[PDB]
Amino acid sequence: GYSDRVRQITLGNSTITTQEAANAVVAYGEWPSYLDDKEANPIDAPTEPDVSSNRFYTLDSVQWKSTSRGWWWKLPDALKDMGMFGQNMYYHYLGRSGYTVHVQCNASKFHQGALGVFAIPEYVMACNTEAKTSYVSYVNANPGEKGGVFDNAYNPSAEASEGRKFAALDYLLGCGVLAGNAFVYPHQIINLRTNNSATLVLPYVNSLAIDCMAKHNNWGLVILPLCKLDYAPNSSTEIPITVTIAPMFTEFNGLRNITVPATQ
Amino acid sequence: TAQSTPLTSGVNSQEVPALTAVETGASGQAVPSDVIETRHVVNYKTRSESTLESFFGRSACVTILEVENFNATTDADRKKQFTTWAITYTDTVQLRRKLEFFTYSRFDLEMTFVITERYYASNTGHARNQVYQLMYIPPGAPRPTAWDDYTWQSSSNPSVFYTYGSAPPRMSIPYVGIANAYSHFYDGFARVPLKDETVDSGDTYYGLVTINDFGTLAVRVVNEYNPARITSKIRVYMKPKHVRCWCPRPPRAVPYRGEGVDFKQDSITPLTAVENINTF
Amino acid sequence: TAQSTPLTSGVNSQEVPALTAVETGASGQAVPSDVIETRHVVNYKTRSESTLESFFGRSACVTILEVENFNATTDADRKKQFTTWAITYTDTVQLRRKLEFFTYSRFDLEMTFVITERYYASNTGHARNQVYQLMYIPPGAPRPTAWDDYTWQSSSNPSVFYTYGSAPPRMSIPYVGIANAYSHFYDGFARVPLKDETVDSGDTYYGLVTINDFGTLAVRVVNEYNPARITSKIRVYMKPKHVRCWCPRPPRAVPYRGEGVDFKQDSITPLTAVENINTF
Amino acid sequence: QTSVSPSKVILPRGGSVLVTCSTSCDQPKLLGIETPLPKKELLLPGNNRKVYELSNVQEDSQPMCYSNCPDGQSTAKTFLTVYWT
Amino acid sequence: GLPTMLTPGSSQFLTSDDFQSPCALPNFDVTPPIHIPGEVFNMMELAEIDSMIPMNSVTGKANTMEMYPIPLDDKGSATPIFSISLSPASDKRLQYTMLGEILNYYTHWTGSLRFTFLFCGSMMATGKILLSYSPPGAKPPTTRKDAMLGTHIIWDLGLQSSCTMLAPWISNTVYRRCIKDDFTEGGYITCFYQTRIVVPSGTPTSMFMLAFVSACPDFSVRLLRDTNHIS
Repeated sequence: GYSDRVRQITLGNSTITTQEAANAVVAYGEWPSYLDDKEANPIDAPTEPDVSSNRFYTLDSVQWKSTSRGWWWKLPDALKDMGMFGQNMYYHYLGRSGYTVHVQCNASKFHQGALGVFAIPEYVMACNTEAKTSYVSYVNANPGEKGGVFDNAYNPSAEASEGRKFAALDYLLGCGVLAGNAFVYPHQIINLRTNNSATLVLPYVNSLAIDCMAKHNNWGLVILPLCKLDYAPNSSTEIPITVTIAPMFTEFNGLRNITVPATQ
Repeated sequence: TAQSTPLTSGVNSQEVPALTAVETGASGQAVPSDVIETRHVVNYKTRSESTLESFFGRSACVTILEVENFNATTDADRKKQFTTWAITYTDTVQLRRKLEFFTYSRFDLEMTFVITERYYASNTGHARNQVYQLMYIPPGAPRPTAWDDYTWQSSSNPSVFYTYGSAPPRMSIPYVGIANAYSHFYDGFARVPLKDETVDSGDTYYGLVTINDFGTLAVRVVNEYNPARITSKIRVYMKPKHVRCWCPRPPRAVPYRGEGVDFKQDSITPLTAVENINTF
Repeated sequence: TAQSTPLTSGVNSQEVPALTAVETGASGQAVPSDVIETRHVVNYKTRSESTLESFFGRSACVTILEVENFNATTDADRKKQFTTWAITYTDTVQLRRKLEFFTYSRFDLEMTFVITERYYASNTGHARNQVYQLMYIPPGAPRPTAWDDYTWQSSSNPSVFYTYGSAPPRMSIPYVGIANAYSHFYDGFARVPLKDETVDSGDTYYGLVTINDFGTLAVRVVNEYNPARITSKIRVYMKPKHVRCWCPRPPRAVPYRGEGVDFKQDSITPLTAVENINTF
Repeated sequence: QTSVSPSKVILPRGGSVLVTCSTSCDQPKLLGIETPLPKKELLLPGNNRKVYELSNVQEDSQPMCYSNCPDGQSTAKTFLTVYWT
Repeated sequence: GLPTMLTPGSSQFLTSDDFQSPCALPNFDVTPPIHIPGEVFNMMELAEIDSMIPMNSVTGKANTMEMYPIPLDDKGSATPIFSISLSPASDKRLQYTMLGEILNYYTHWTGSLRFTFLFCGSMMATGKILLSYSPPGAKPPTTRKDAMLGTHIIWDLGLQSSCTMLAPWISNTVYRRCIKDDFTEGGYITCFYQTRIVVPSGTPTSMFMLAFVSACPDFSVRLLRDTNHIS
């Protein structure tokens, strides 16, 4: 009676239904959970925002053209201004969170294309200057909601001003590894003849037990167009990719006044 | 062992293992007994060398250190008398690439110091046999200013004294990370630049290099100045043992240009273009 | 032990063991108790030294390698700074001849490196004590171009660092053959030249030498250039242990002229002609 | 890695061209010249150096000389022209 | 105190030894471990993951994101869609895959390979594609009546949108080498339009296809060495 293509996911007061889905990837075979008492790093009383922040948040819909080359989001910081998870984050020094990334892109049965949806632990990217090394600013490394785009050309700016940003090169995947090897990460491929949604379940992955979300970006969401979009009547059409992310099993420590980072 | 191969024959049925769907995220799963007819092959071949304890079971080279020993007169000649090296695994490109397969690792480190000498000039006399100090300076202990100051006496810093001509000195350093694993890649800063700071930390370095302080290996020549200038070379080695690793990553393809994950413009082309797609 | 000798006496009967027929392929089978009268000799003599573990139980010499150490200016002087040797047992004529008794063999190999030095010139100063790198390069790892390139750092290649003046370095290499035994003699090519090729592989080498890649032993001097030119000689040794062998063959009679089974024209006459057939 | 000494050859139509192709190695596992032109061999001592004797050169040809050194497959060509009245 | 004798191989530093050593930090209370997800216990856990082959690495499309999609159309030619040797450590289009990078740390490998092919055309584009594996030692297959005689698989297009051509372990040696060697050559692989791919009106004619590579569960390596990508 049941099928693998119809899936409803509910967290808090938010619901995603999908009728042409592929199967869901639990990353590295572990469902996210709270910090156990045998591994706890801080000793303060942890805040568990039970349903106020364990819910789906819908980002901005980027448009996937025929010349679109890729997108990237840093995952505990693309939700920095989303409801109460953006208010649980900056009022606390520590924070761990599991995730349910759901990437939404659909077309007709006459379109074609592929979207490698990745989820990269410690997605450290390269700077866009050759004056200095490991050299990216804070605003350019943490865009938040809008994310960033990749590029099919590496043009390092000789200015140290405009070179403090990610040299988001698509075939080297930012960090100088080939993109055809990126399938060792937890990944799904949106193929516009088979499916229309990619669902990943991401546990908290870090060397520490719990860490500052304001400093440290745990996961990296990556969407690569493997085969470009090609619609035969209108070759320059645009189908939107909408990313909907939920925090899961969040836990925070060290309450204080609000942290407001710089914007420039 | 690895898996054997069962004696199977041909099929004609609705059970189709040759067709998968990699949109679901899982890889291929067909073993060769599925799609063809196979014999029975008892497989005694094991994967014993490919494990992480033997994949990292080599004493790699991480740096080359140079000290000298002569009658120093100027100030640049007094800075050739010792050498302080910040301990890292990124000063070469081969043990680094074997470790950037993995995001997080946990290993007790074993070092060995292979040390050579030479005469600099030809007719400036001779020299006696030499003893070399190698002092592990944790972050906070005073780094040496001159080659014979109060810092080299090492009342609490771990020092080894290698007499030249002996077997190379060896020691094991435990897991000294303050995390529960060494973050090979760290996607974050050291601090948070706040709103309306007069500090203006618009030069905070990205990523990994703002969290790693593993120490300083300061090396002097314990002798005083000989009449003949003795130039030495020291090759610090590392061998990760008791190795555990987590969260695998693709390996480094294009060359490095620093301590980060950066890549230089003139070597962004690792492949060589084939003649056409149909070239065996 | 070997066989004893039974107390037998003379016979007169139809049982005739003295007459065999070597057309059938079997050798002779008469022991001396058959054809004569023998006493009783209890034989305590054993064949313990003639077994294959003791017949190959010597550290033979397989090659002689030369490296130097001086201030290299030209390009030929930079190729004296290191030496890369393709590993084989055929560069001498005595361990080879003991192994070409047998068609196929299976043995863990144990090597030891006995190394000498000398001064080249007389009045060009002196030199410090020296450390020698010996790096085992499997087929595929990059062979060194210069003596101090990226290849010598050996993040995964097995290297040994011999300080000159110590006991000679020793190591055991396992059975690394991709067959189930080392084919001493291989009667076949590496490929099949097809009909109407435009490739024209009419220079494919015969036989053995197109299948053996055992590695490359690259040796440098880890020191920089001393004022005095130090010329070294290195004698790579092999000692087959845990030896098994199959399918015996006649031993080599005439001398060699290469890595194959070839033989030179001026030494096709191994015998010395006797005076006549009746010469004791 | 692979050297062809007669790189620039001028010779009329129909004649013979001596092509010398060797490698920079000591063990040429697989070495040969790729052309559909008739050639027997030329005698040359040495396990490395090598000469093929090409003949009946009619059109402009560019033969490829591979050599299977233990560092990949190598490539060297030669350039030859013809003459007509 | 005790009569000892020094054997050969004393006072050497072997870079692949296994000895004990004095700990320079005695009594270092190490940081207690936590359960980090995704623990790797063996490098052959990474050989069994698919990874795209740069199959379309022709002049102009190499070194960019067009290296991966293989060109297809509706013309139904007799020419091969792609053709590649079976040398997953020394071929110019396989050594940069995730399987190819691990094999360039080793020297000898055995086992069978797994080629999973994703069709990224439209929904209405139906077709059949031949996928073939020929063991070496004959003519390299160019026409369809040469690759049908090997180990092949006829794949159909539709709902289940990923085939799997398996290249079995058919070899004289127990262990092929990780170089371009003549004696341990792997095999010849082609790909033919079985019938052709048919598109209706209002549907693109020129399409693409993605090609993966992984390792079967009888795949194993030996003899660690350095690599030849980095310097």
